[PDB]
Amino acid sequence: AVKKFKPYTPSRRFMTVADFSEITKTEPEKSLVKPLKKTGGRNNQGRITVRFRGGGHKRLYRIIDFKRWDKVGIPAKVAAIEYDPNRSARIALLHYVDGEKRYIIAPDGLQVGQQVVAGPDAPIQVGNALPLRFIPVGTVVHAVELEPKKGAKLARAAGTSAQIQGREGDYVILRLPSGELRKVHGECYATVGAVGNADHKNIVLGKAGRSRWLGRRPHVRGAAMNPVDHPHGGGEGRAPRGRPPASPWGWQTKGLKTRKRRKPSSRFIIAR
Amino acid sequence: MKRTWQPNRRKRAKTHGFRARMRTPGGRKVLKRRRQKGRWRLTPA
RNA sequence: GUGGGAGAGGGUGGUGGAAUUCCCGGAGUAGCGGUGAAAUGCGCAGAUACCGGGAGGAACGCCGAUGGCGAAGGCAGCCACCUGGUCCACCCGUGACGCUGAGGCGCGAAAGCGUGGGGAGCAAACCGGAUUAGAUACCCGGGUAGUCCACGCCCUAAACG
RNA sequence: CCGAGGGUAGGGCCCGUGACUGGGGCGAAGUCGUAACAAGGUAGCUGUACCGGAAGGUGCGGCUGGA
RNA sequence: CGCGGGGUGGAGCAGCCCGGUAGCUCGUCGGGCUCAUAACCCGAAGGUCGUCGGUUCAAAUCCGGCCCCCGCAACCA
RNA sequence: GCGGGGGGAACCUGGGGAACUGAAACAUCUCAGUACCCAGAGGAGAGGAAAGAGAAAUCGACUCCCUGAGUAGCGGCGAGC
RNA sequence: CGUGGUUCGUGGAGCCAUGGGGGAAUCUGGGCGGACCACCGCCUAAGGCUAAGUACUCCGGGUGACCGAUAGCGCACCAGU
RNA sequence: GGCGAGCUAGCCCUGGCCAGGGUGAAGCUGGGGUGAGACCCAGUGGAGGCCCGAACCGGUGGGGGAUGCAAACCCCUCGGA
RNA sequence: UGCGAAUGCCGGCAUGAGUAACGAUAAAGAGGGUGAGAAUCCCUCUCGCCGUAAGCCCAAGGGUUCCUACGCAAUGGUCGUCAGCGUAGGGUUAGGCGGGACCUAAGGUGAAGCCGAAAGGCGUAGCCGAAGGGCAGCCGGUUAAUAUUCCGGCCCUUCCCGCAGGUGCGAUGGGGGGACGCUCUAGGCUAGGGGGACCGGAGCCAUGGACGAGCCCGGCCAGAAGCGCAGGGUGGGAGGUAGGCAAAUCCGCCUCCCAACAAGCUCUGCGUGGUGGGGAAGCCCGUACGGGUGACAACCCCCCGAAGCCAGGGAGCCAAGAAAAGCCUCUAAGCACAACCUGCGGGAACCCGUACCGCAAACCGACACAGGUGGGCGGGUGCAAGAGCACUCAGGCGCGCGGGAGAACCCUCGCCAAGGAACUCUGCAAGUUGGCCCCGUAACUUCGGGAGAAGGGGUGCUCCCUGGGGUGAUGAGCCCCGGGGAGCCGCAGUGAACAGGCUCUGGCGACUGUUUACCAAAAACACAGCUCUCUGCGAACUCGUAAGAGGAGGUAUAGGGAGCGACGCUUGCCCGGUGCCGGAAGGUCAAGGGGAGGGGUGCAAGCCCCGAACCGAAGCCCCGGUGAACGGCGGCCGUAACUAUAACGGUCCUAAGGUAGCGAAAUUCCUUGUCGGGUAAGUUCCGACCUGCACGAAAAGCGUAACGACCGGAGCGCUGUCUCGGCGAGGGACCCGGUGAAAUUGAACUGGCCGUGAAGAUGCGGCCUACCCGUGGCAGGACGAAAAGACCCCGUGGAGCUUUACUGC
RNA sequence: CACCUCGAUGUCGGCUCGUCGCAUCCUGGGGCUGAAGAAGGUCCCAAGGGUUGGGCUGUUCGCCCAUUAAAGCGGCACGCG
Ligand SMILES: [Mg+2]
Ligand SMILES: [Mg+2]
Ligand SMILES: [Mg+2]
Ligand SMILES: [Mg+2]
Ligand SMILES: [Mg+2]
Ligand SMILES: [Mg+2]
Ligand SMILES: [Mg+2]
Ligand SMILES: [Mg+2]
Ligand SMILES: [Mg+2]
Ligand SMILES: [Mg+2]
Ligand SMILES: [Mg+2]
Ligand SMILES: [Mg+2]
Ligand SMILES: [Mg+2]
Ligand SMILES: [Mg+2]
Ligand SMILES: [Mg+2]
Ligand SMILES: [Mg+2]
Ligand SMILES: [Mg+2]
Ligand SMILES: [Mg+2]
Ligand SMILES: [Mg+2]
Ligand SMILES: [Mg+2]
Ligand SMILES: [Mg+2]
Ligand SMILES: [Mg+2]
Ligand SMILES: [Mg+2]
Ligand SMILES: [Mg+2]
Ligand SMILES: [Mg+2]
Ligand SMILES: [Mg+2]
Ligand SMILES: [Mg+2]
Ligand SMILES: [Mg+2]
Ligand SMILES: [Mg+2]
Ligand SMILES: [Mg+2]
Ligand SMILES: [Mg+2]
Ligand SMILES: [Mg+2]
Ligand SMILES: [Mg+2]
Ligand SMILES: [Mg+2]
Ligand SMILES: [Mg+2]
Ligand SMILES: [Mg+2]
Ligand SMILES: [Mg+2]
Ligand SMILES: [Mg+2]
Ligand SMILES: [Mg+2]
Ligand SMILES: [Mg+2]
Ligand SMILES: [Mg+2]
Ligand SMILES: [Mg+2]
Ligand SMILES: [Mg+2]
Ligand SMILES: [Mg+2]
Ligand SMILES: [Mg+2]
Ligand SMILES: [Mg+2]
Ligand SMILES: [Mg+2]
Ligand SMILES: [Mg+2]
Ligand SMILES: [Mg+2]
Ligand SMILES: [Mg+2]
Ligand SMILES: [Mg+2]
Ligand SMILES: [Mg+2]
Ligand SMILES: [Mg+2]
Ligand SMILES: [Mg+2]
Ligand SMILES: [Mg+2]
Ligand SMILES: [Mg+2]
Ligand SMILES: [Mg+2]
Ligand SMILES: [Mg+2]
Ligand SMILES: [Mg+2]
Ligand SMILES: [Mg+2]
Ligand SMILES: [Mg+2]
Ligand SMILES: [Mg+2]
Ligand SMILES: [Mg+2]
Ligand SMILES: [Mg+2]
Ligand SMILES: [Mg+2]
Ligand SMILES: [Mg+2]
Ligand SMILES: [Mg+2]
Ligand SMILES: [Mg+2]
Ligand SMILES: [Mg+2]
Ligand SMILES: [Mg+2]
Ligand SMILES: [Mg+2]
Ligand SMILES: [Mg+2]
Ligand SMILES: [Mg+2]
Ligand SMILES: [Mg+2]
Ligand SMILES: [Mg+2]
Ligand SMILES: [Mg+2]
Ligand SMILES: [Mg+2]
Ligand SMILES: [Mg+2]
Ligand SMILES: [Mg+2]
Ligand SMILES: [Mg+2]
Ligand SMILES: [Mg+2]
Ligand SMILES: [Mg+2]
Ligand SMILES: [Mg+2]
Ligand SMILES: [Mg+2]
Ligand SMILES: [Mg+2]
Ligand SMILES: [Mg+2]
Ligand SMILES: [Mg+2]
Ligand SMILES: [Mg+2]
Ligand SMILES: [Mg+2]
Ligand SMILES: [Mg+2]
Ligand SMILES: [Mg+2]
Ligand SMILES: [Mg+2]
Ligand SMILES: [Mg+2]
Ligand SMILES: [Mg+2]
Ligand SMILES: [Mg+2]
Ligand SMILES: [Mg+2]
Ligand SMILES: [Mg+2]
Ligand SMILES: [Mg+2]
Ligand SMILES: [Mg+2]
Ligand SMILES: [Mg+2]
Ligand SMILES: [Mg+2]
Ligand SMILES: [Mg+2]
Ligand SMILES: [Mg+2]
Ligand SMILES: [Mg+2]
Ligand SMILES: [Mg+2]
Ligand SMILES: [Mg+2]
Ligand SMILES: [Mg+2]
Ligand SMILES: [Mg+2]
Ligand SMILES: [Mg+2]
Ligand SMILES: [Mg+2]
Ligand SMILES: [Mg+2]
Ligand SMILES: [Mg+2]
Ligand SMILES: [Mg+2]
Ligand SMILES: [Mg+2]
Ligand SMILES: [Mg+2]
Ligand SMILES: [Mg+2]
Ligand SMILES: [Mg+2]
Ligand SMILES: [Mg+2]
Ligand SMILES: [Mg+2]
Ligand SMILES: [Mg+2]
Ligand SMILES: [Mg+2]
Ligand SMILES: [Mg+2]
Ligand SMILES: [Mg+2]
Ligand SMILES: [Mg+2]
Ligand SMILES: [Mg+2]
Ligand SMILES: [Mg+2]
Ligand SMILES: [Mg+2]
Ligand SMILES: [Mg+2]
Ligand SMILES: [Mg+2]
Ligand SMILES: [Mg+2]
Ligand SMILES: [Mg+2]
Ligand SMILES: [Mg+2]
Ligand SMILES: [Mg+2]
Ligand SMILES: [Mg+2]
Ligand SMILES: [Mg+2]
Ligand SMILES: [Mg+2]
Ligand SMILES: [Mg+2]
Ligand SMILES: [Mg+2]
Ligand SMILES: [Mg+2]
Ligand SMILES: [Mg+2]
Ligand SMILES: [Mg+2]
Ligand SMILES: [Mg+2]
Ligand SMILES: [Mg+2]
Ligand SMILES: [Mg+2]
Ligand SMILES: [Mg+2]
Ligand SMILES: [Mg+2]
Ligand SMILES: [Mg+2]
Ligand SMILES: [Mg+2]
Ligand SMILES: [Mg+2]
Ligand SMILES: [Mg+2]
Ligand SMILES: [Mg+2]
Ligand SMILES: [Mg+2]
Ligand SMILES: [Mg+2]
Ligand SMILES: [Mg+2]
Ligand SMILES: [Mg+2]
Ligand SMILES: [Mg+2]
Ligand SMILES: [Mg+2]
Ligand SMILES: [Mg+2]
Ligand SMILES: [Mg+2]
Ligand SMILES: [Mg+2]
Ligand SMILES: [Mg+2]
Ligand SMILES: [Mg+2]
Ligand SMILES: [Mg+2]
Ligand SMILES: [Mg+2]
Ligand SMILES: [Mg+2]
Repeated sequence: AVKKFKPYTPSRRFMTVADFSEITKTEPEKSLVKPLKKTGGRNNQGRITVRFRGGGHKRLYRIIDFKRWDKVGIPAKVAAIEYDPNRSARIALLHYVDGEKRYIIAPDGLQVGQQVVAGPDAPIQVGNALPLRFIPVGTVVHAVELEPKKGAKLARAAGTSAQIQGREGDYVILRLPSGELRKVHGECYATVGAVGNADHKNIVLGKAGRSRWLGRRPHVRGAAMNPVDHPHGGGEGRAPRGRPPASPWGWQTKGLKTRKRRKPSSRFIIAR
Repeated sequence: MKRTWQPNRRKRAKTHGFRARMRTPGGRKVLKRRRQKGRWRLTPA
């Protein structure tokens, strides 16, 4: 993985590019493609609600299958492994024997030419989606539903996975990529394997402009503002925080726990 | 050097135009005011 | 060559039990820990001791030896796959095809280093309690790198027979 | 044409010397402690690593040139 | 000059608020243990409280002055 | 089928509703239910025929003027209302 | 309970209104006379309409110890130009 | 209470532009090397917030201007390209 | 109801003043014309300027400025007979160009729906919305003024109707397609260009020579089908079928069978093509402008050659690169005497734009303003290349005051004896250097760099010989890249123009980048990268009362907040205080619950009111954790066998007493510390010492190659920076003619000194000096002008900002 | 000290241009000397003229280099924007 560069420019000395040898799709994408409305971090008022976004390459959205429980029993060949710009992971193209095509988010180890299937059936094998209740305790899995029929939510980022630690009633205990320990419903689908392209986290952006390609505009320290602008704005040189460290909106940014206390989901959580 | 006024006919009718004014309650009162004064033109040409 | 052996010899993947720690449940009360003796620490916010469940990492008790293997460093639960050396018998083949070896190349305990991961127990550094004239130690309570894995470095040693 | 050499520029090796600074050798009776030699009063040594006025201490592994 | 704190046995510090009898550690002295020193143990001595006035019955103590000390300040110019 | 819609100087009712200022500073208080914005009505609009007044065996819908009266009271018992 | 209206700024604070909670009765029922109780009175809430007396001045008219072209409306004049 | 992003700042959609030189990454190929490799050497290749420099975008230093040509300009010089 | 003041208001008219200025230093001269009047208008000649423009074409924007006749009050910076000006008349022609009776993008709007006191916000589909997609016209002639619009020639499109032939026809539904990046790029063309000894052509022989294979001018354009050349796109057949929200024979998917190729089929570019059309120099004609001839004009070879075309071409790369219609296919109801398809034929083909300016005198800049303004074309020669530089074509301009003079002084520019930074805050500025080819090239380094390091040599023209390419026949020609040899001239050969001065050594920042539009471009911001922290997804967080939305059609390898800021080596101790984190106990605690017990009133039943214990959240208290959380990290006294110093000790305090590294520093007050270095001499600078007023480890510590219009210090080179000035050029200044401002202004008949005076007198005193009035000059004074001091205070004036100020939200 | 000036009297240093004072740095003339000569010392007269070039610093000033007859001190809004 991880292409390096001789330093024939500054920032080429440190830059590091993804390895694309897993990818069979050359450029084009299957016309399960659809267009992406780039926000600029602006909401339906014209208002920036998320700072320092915008710019960056045009992208087509590849529509991807986060419920596998339509095609229950219908297998599919893995046609291609492709590049998807909207996610850390890679998408794998599936040709169903149905004749239908879907994109799956591509698991680690999954080969072009494999058969895949999803349902209460199905082997415990990489690619296969099952209700969680039927996945053997201990198997590591990705793309989990949190509640049944609602779509995969957990462990979709390149290299992530989750582990089945146990059963209790209609729920199973999972260990999320966060390390949190969560009861999830047994009925929820999941698909065995880790997500992979796990070398993803070692890319070294390497120069300013490469952050600009991903649509990340420069980020400015509160420390560098004036006090109109930020709790750290002010005061001659440099200067330390002068107060417990804050966000621009003034809440504390070291340690202050922000999850709502009375969330109903708390009955189903056990950890960090 | 580049000055403030850079006329473009679409922008103008899109902005101070008559239909523009009538959409917003704010703008209808501009018409109401301009009429009551006897402005020969309720709106830029 | 042929036929046979013994072996913690190496690499990869699996896998088992004991224990430690932490958590959950139970029962249960006034101390536990620790030492030369203590104190720090822990404990009525229910500790220790006891039982049930769970999680996680490391190391493999008896066998075990004054034993075996490897060139050396080293190598110890069990299973399979790949794989090195080695010895015995038969006396079949080649016909000196040998020894050694400056350079070269490769391997090389521990600690250390980089990038990830993993982190139970241990434990440099560090903190605290004792001791002492002092105690930057020895004993006690804590405790972070590290110890563990992958990849890549470092090349050292009472690397000793 | 070549040519002694002079000039101009840039390299290399060597010697001398330099505020200061690093250790080292030596020097009849200085100061601090006691690490080692006798379980040297914590067996000693050891590669390394961290720490500490100083000898050293501690960790990990090794040696017996110790019990 | 300004403001706040201080000055007490040989050293370093309490005591000063709140008037009446100066304490602590080290040091010093005499003894003990040791072959001896150090550690350790049993005894002891040592200060008029910077200085001069004042207040009171009584002043290290409360007040004033002078004297040294430590800290802070000296900006717009 | 019938209606609605939009406009109108000011005036009117209703929904909302400031500050400067005053208090010789300023928060309650004042400015003021003002300015203003919005809805609606009309030539007017509102209100109206007592579950009223309030000390007299009292008066009789509502509106408007005079008066009661700067009274009764209200009030960082201040400014002032 | 929370507020608004009233002269009433939490005051002894009723009355009228009502965002929230609980939540009746039909004359022997209910509301009110300034906390509350008695007595003695007043009135009949939770449906609706209702001229006139009132406000205004785009508009027409009549008057002025109103102006007379720097005044009087911003405009006496092809000015909201 | 309104009017403004025809200036300026950011973003969104959709187009356009960047003379000409220079340097020579990876890769590929070949050759060497090895037990196999790492690797080395060539040729090829044509990377880069890479170099020089117009257009274009700037605005570094100096001079001039200062009732200006100009309510920010002109000359020389200079940065990115 | 009386004005002299309010930097008053409105108007008028003065002063300054015939002063400054008349708007790029590209530049003018003369002859003729016209007219009342001519530097300024017209025409000729000559001269100068632009030429990747200062020429031409398009889009904005402007809106009659267009063409012409008559005209000069005003507008025009002068003049005006002219005009972008007055009056009047004329002038813009489209089925094919642009836009609309087509599509969708952001966004807007919005049946459904959702929210909101009202106003109104939101929102699926739909709809609107283009400089994107789709769509059929090319060449030439004509007008004073329009032309892909009129005309001429040659082509084409859609609707309607009919004929013929074909076929299950049929859609807003299903499917295909449309349909996509960046960089590099092949082959073949085309635009465009150069050359020709070949073809066509009026003429020309000057001034010494040339009647010549002389000079000069020109040698094309458009074109259906067909046909060539180059390219684009694309498999064909069968069987199965559960997917494409109905149904499909379509598409998808599995199987088999032939092609693997453009072979075919199709589509586009280019070439050729029936026909049509242009067609120079020169001479002549009166225009203000064009027209005749040249003429039956010629109309052809060679070469260069796109960034354009063939086009959806190819390759590589990561940052992964619109949509919908047109279009084709499939079927659906339906209809199959319909319908659709193909061909041909007749008809039918609407609205708006169309003048003119358009890098500017017509747009944005109050101006005929040296500013700003998107797209295309942009010729030739030379210089390595080029859109660069110089000169030039076509074409366009000499900038709407002029004439003279030849002072100071100013600006822009040229040169300079000897010296060479002595100048100065500083080499500021200006010099030097400068393009290409070759030789050559250090520390250090992250191995790329540093590097154009540095320092050098070459460079023109002539003749001779000779190598490789491209296109052509392997050939010549033409074109490209060279190699060797002998010579020639000058001061000089990148002969003009465009074109780095270099080195050593610190600080800061890693780097390219960003910024205070208009006094700061930096050491500030950003930046990859490191840490902490939050967030399990209807995520945290942000905007909104809400609905909604961003986050994100993302999911912990993700998202938010914060600090630090490549990289290297590192980042110590303190948890007492504050913050955050944990803690089911205990303490305190609001409403509420609870009512012991009390009260008002009533004859009483009762109504009414207080009300203790107790039970009651969060919060705080309390217990503990926490340092890339806010932050903090001692004092006095002694002590070594010279002295000094103090490894050592004592004692007070603390939550703990600053580790490594660094240190008179972007920090050091004393201070120009002391020593060393560089200098003849060094408050700066470099190195070092440590007595750090008052460094110190993610408001990071100490370093670091490379980078920098940053800031410091030193050398070489070279200089008008200077010793120290001089001369010269042009534009102003001066004079004459034309036009003619401004701030300012109590009035003026406005001298020096020494005094006096509200303390700095033209104005008062005393003396002295002094005929009236100007012009060019200098700036000492009128406490000169400008701006109701920006500092300072004052005001119970304001506003931005802060917090453990108060009070709220 | 707070008197003119806050409806503005621009502030250090440099440069340019000076002019004045004399408490004289030099040159001229003198007295005294603990003045042999030369060379000094000190004090008197004297303002005519003169009174250098560099290094360092923004500096005034000062220190230093090299010289000199000497390397004068003051004032003029710390002379002069
Ligand atoms: Mg909006
Ligand atoms: Mg971009
Ligand atoms: Mg930042
Ligand atoms: Mg700032
Ligand atoms: Mg703001
Ligand atoms: Mg703030
Ligand atoms: Mg701050
Ligand atoms: Mg500041
Ligand atoms: Mg600071
Ligand atoms: Mg700051
Ligand atoms: Mg978390
Ligand atoms: Mg304007
Ligand atoms: Mg437009
Ligand atoms: Mg616009
Ligand atoms: Mg009209
Ligand atoms: Mg074995
Ligand atoms: Mg044999
Ligand atoms: Mg090793
Ligand atoms: Mg190890
Ligand atoms: Mg652990
Ligand atoms: Mg300890
Ligand atoms: Mg101790
Ligand atoms: Mg332990
Ligand atoms: Mg070795
Ligand atoms: Mg020679
Ligand atoms: Mg020689
Ligand atoms: Mg030892
Ligand atoms: Mg010992
Ligand atoms: Mg010992
Ligand atoms: Mg020992
Ligand atoms: Mg040490
Ligand atoms: Mg230790
Ligand atoms: Mg060993
Ligand atoms: Mg003793
Ligand atoms: Mg006394
Ligand atoms: Mg201040
Ligand atoms: Mg109202
Ligand atoms: Mg107020
Ligand atoms: Mg007030
Ligand atoms: Mg007041
Ligand atoms: Mg006030
Ligand atoms: Mg009121
Ligand atoms: Mg009505
Ligand atoms: Mg009525
Ligand atoms: Mg009514
Ligand atoms: Mg009131
Ligand atoms: Mg009150
Ligand atoms: Mg009552
Ligand atoms: Mg009632
Ligand atoms: Mg009543
Ligand atoms: Mg009543
Ligand atoms: Mg009733
Ligand atoms: Mg009515
Ligand atoms: Mg009237
Ligand atoms: Mg008049
Ligand atoms: Mg008037
Ligand atoms: Mg009159
Ligand atoms: Mg008027
Ligand atoms: Mg904009
Ligand atoms: Mg261009
Ligand atoms: Mg390149
Ligand atoms: Mg570049
Ligand atoms: Mg450049
Ligand atoms: Mg400039
Ligand atoms: Mg005059
Ligand atoms: Mg004059
Ligand atoms: Mg003059
Ligand atoms: Mg003049
Ligand atoms: Mg002119
Ligand atoms: Mg001129
Ligand atoms: Mg040209
Ligand atoms: Mg137009
Ligand atoms: Mg105009
Ligand atoms: Mg006109
Ligand atoms: Mg005209
Ligand atoms: Mg005229
Ligand atoms: Mg005129
Ligand atoms: Mg006209
Ligand atoms: Mg036509
Ligand atoms: Mg449309
Ligand atoms: Mg809307
Ligand atoms: Mg369009
Ligand atoms: Mg178009
Ligand atoms: Mg068209
Ligand atoms: Mg034409
Ligand atoms: Mg059918
Ligand atoms: Mg052609
Ligand atoms: Mg002749
Ligand atoms: Mg030709
Ligand atoms: Mg002709
Ligand atoms: Mg392609
Ligand atoms: Mg449509
Ligand atoms: Mg036209
Ligand atoms: Mg242009
Ligand atoms: Mg023009
Ligand atoms: Mg002009
Ligand atoms: Mg212009
Ligand atoms: Mg103009
Ligand atoms: Mg621009
Ligand atoms: Mg431009
Ligand atoms: Mg060139
Ligand atoms: Mg040019
Ligand atoms: Mg000279
Ligand atoms: Mg020289
Ligand atoms: Mg310079
Ligand atoms: Mg060097
Ligand atoms: Mg060179
Ligand atoms: Mg020549
Ligand atoms: Mg050929
Ligand atoms: Mg040059
Ligand atoms: Mg250059
Ligand atoms: Mg420095
Ligand atoms: Mg920088
Ligand atoms: Mg750094
Ligand atoms: Mg650069
Ligand atoms: Mg910006
Ligand atoms: Mg900045
Ligand atoms: Mg600026
Ligand atoms: Mg500004
Ligand atoms: Mg810069
Ligand atoms: Mg600037
Ligand atoms: Mg870092
Ligand atoms: Mg909210
Ligand atoms: Mg959302
Ligand atoms: Mg989304
Ligand atoms: Mg920073
Ligand atoms: Mg730290
Ligand atoms: Mg420490
Ligand atoms: Mg703390
Ligand atoms: Mg704590
Ligand atoms: Mg704390
Ligand atoms: Mg409790
Ligand atoms: Mg209660
Ligand atoms: Mg509580
Ligand atoms: Mg605590
Ligand atoms: Mg410190
Ligand atoms: Mg220092
Ligand atoms: Mg120094
Ligand atoms: Mg400091
Ligand atoms: Mg200093
Ligand atoms: Mg010095
Ligand atoms: Mg230094
Ligand atoms: Mg820090
Ligand atoms: Mg540093
Ligand atoms: Mg810079
Ligand atoms: Mg830069
Ligand atoms: Mg000069
Ligand atoms: Mg001249
Ligand atoms: Mg006087
Ligand atoms: Mg007089
Ligand atoms: Mg008098
Ligand atoms: Mg003057
Ligand atoms: Mg004032
Ligand atoms: Mg105030
Ligand atoms: Mg005064
Ligand atoms: Mg003043
Ligand atoms: Mg003045
Ligand atoms: Mg004298
Ligand atoms: Mg003598
Ligand atoms: Mg004199
Ligand atoms: Mg200097
Ligand atoms: Mg000084
Ligand atoms: Mg003075
Ligand atoms: Mg002065
Ligand atoms: Mg000045």
